[PDB]
Amino acid sequence: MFHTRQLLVFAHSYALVTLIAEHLADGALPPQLLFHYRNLVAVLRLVT
Amino acid sequence: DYEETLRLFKTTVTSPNYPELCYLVDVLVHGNVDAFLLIRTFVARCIVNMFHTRQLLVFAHSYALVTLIAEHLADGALPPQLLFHYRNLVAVLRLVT
Repeated sequence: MFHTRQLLVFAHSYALVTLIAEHLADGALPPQLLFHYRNLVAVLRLVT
Repeated sequence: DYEETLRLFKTTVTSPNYPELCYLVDVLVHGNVDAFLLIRTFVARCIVNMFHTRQLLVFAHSYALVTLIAEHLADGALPPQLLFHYRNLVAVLRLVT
């Protein structure tokens, strides 16, 4: 989806974003795609 | 100017996906020079793979490993940019002292 439509998906839900940031970091995704979700979690931490 | 290296360092140490065996190698070497020298190729492959697949440089959590990488792993055997990041860590240490 990122390659084709230039948008990251599963961003509509907290649970999927957190799970992707945690469990999908060992590889799989290119590092930038992971870093976007990681930055979203970081934004939540900053607001906290 | 060392801001780039410090930003990479902060990214690494804050990252929750820091690989575990970095702790294992660190606790196994004790910072013993001969022990590290035995495991050169392993740690070099680790740092290169972890940098390419993840935006972080490993073994940054340990002073002994950082200094050993900066000193011994400089004679080729590693892409220059990562070696310079470790050099900049050591140079920051010298500047603050």
